[PDB]
Amino acid sequence: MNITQAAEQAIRLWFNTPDPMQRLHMAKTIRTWIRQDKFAQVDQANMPNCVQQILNIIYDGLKPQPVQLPISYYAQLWYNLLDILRRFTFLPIISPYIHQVVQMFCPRENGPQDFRELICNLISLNWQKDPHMKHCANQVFQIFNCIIMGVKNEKLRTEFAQHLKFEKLVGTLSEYFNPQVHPGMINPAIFIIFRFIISKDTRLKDYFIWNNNPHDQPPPPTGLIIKLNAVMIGSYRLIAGQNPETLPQNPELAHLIQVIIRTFDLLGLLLHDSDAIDGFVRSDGVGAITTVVQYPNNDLIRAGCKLLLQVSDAKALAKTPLENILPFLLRLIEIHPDDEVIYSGTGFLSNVVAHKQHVKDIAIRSNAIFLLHTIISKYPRLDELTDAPKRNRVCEIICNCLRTLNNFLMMWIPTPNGETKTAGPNEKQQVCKFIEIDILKKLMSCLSCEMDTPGLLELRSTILRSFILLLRTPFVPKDGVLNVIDENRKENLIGHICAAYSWVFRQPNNTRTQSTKQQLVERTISLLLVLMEQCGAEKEVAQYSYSIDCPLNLLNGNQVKPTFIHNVLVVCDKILEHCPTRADIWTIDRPMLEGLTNHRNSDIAKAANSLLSRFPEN
Amino acid sequence: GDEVKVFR
Repeated sequence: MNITQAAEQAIRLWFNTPDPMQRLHMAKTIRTWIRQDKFAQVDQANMPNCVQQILNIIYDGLKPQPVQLPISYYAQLWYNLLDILRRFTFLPIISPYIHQVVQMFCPRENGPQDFRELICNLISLNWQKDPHMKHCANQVFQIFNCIIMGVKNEKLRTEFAQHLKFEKLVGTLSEYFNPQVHPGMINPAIFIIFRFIISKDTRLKDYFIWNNNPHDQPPPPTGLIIKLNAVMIGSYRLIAGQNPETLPQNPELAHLIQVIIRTFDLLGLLLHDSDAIDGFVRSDGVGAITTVVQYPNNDLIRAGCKLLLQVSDAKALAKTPLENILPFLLRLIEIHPDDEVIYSGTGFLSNVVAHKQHVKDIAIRSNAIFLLHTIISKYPRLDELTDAPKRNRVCEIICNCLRTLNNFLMMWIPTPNGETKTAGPNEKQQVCKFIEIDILKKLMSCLSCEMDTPGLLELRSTILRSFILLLRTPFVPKDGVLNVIDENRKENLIGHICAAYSWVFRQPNNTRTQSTKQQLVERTISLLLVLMEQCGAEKEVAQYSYSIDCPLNLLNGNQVKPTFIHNVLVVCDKILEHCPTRADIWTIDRPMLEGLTNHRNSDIAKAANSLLSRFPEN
Repeated sequence: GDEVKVFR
């Protein structure tokens, strides 16, 4: 008897041969046949039921047999059947029939006799300490990995995902995240599966996090926030003293690092909204991340900082002790040579200081403002960066730094409300660095460089804001500012403001960017005003604004914002006081301006008729 | 008001 004939006897006889020892022999036989022949002699049109026959035997073999048998026996039988099953999930010749594999997972009884429950039972954690069964477990993890990484058809993916969502399986997987389990026990496939069932299932995320408890309570110890945190930390504890130079020859260290990285990735997926990230922060997540990223490994650091970025807008960060975390993170941003880390860190900094005075104070005492100056200064002009991905990154980085700056400068600008804070000499020297000529040149060149970068619009809007706030800051010397001329365009700040303003009108019309374009326009008008007043340069601003067409035409739409209208009226009037002939050259909607003379607001009305008297009688 | 950016 050859293998082909022996395998076919085995297949034909399986269901009427209940004897355990013969069943084992038959399984080896079928496996051997498959390993060797690879279905090549089987007619293509018969393949569907050839596969079904085998699948039906795999399933039957995994069922308990009433005769009591040693674990050694079952591990050997199942190892053979699971190895066949594994092969079905990667073998090219079987790939068109893979939906039959997936269909096996579909529940028929909704109980322990179902294929999915037998399978999921084989990856039970307590099997991992059994000498024979651990090998069956490892094989089932490979089967999950192969199907999840393998199947391309999206409807099939969706089906398989649904089959996996049952309490027994999520329970089983979660037991690997229990505090008492050594993290070396954690098969990476456990992450693949969690990622897979969680994907696009908002409520599954909430089931894992909250376990049906109130979103304002401390996240439950039965849920993933507490569990994933203890796994992060448990792994950190074991790698902490380990020299990273051993990595290439230290598989245990490699495995734990990878466990930490996939835990960061999984938490990233779980924390979908505000309630989740606030839960994470109340469970000391931010402290946990910052502790773990002390380990010198860049993938690990990149992944930790990515998650920090994601949770940075949490209101709970107003209650977290930041006296140690924040200086550590500033130090990291200062020395870490890779832009992704700088991007994440500065992004985090901008959100964490927002609306939180005591946090601003911590940052200032650790020289946060000085550091912003250093980060912006280290990069070339945006026009000197060739690769689009990297140019956009630098752009988002500078944008982060200036947004952080702007959250600081609020403190010190006179608010009628009565909270006029006084800057100390420490704050003063840090802030005043931002009017040094080198950074002014770089900032004005971002404003006017001529490239296709998605972040550019938001950057130019943020820069205008920075200048607005700097120039309204009492201790900032303003006398040198309009004397700074760039090497490239031979223009001063006014010329650069005017270039950004022109640029924005040539940009594509797109409801995504409309809001930001409007804010850039407003900030332009508002910055020209500030420059006029604060640098005593009313003449200079007006005559250096010949590049700008009649600002009054900005009001031709349904512009309802009262401060914008007033600004537009006032700037126009001040331009015509010094460049009288522009009144005859501009083309205005005169009846609209007359309308504004009788406006509810008295400031607007006063500006309107003052501006009206400038024009010909026509 | 201070400015907050959502990175999600």
